[PDB]
Amino acid sequence: KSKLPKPVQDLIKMIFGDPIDVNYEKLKTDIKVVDRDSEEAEIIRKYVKNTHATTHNAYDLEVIDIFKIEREGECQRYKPFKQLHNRRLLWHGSRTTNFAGILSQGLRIAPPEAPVTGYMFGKGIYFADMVSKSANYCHTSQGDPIGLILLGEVALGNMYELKHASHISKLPKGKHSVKGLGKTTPDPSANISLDGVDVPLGTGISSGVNDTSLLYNEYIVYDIAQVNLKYLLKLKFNFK
Ligand SMILES: NC(=O)c1cccc2c(O)c(Cc3ccc(-c4nnn[nH]4)c(F)c3)oc12
Repeated sequence: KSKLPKPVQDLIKMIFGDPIDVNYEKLKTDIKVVDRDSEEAEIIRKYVKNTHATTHNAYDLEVIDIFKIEREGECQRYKPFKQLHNRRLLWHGSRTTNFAGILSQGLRIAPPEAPVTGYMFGKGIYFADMVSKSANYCHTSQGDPIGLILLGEVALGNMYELKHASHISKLPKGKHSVKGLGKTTPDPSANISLDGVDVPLGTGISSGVNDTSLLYNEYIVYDIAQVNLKYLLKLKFNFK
């Protein structure tokens, strides 16, 4: 019998399809249930509510559970970046079958042999500031409507801001990350701070950017150490 809280037990069952507690240990990740009544949960629910894109209208999202996560080794790996400016709490979606690998190994860059199709700024680690842009990568359906999504603190520093696909060979001098500029942005006036990290939970507005290939922002880092995975949400997709 498992000694984990029931929501964590259910998460492990979802991730692994060995005893529950043995599978938990394979993830090398501390997993804590976030209290529904907390400041953290209120912020995260608002981020989900406010940043669902008007063009992603096939479904709406219901948050079932929020977990706080701490990967083994993360404290030391992230330390060089924890003092960089412009650290932002951003979305990353993936198929459920990828999460055992993501939690144990962290987010990784696609290897040389994988196609570059789907990556407009080359192989890196990609995030959104609009929940639905990332939720689309969960590849849920009516028949299979529960997905998992991550929130990471991403150390962006000085962003190399681009509007059209470009597989850059190197970051320019002093730049730490790429930001793809979309036509729509969470309203920047509404940014708040959660534990020293910026949370862009404003409702979507026109960015006023013209001559861009993107409907919505995206953020890319090219060093796996620039990512501090912090929350994992279990989402219900309510298809319309
Ligand atoms: N994942 C996100 O939340 C996210 C947020 C913002 C922008 C993007 C963006 O362009 C991608 C790209 C992507 C995702 C998955 C695969 C894949 N291949 N095989 N299995 N999965 C891939 F080839 C490319 O992901 C994004």
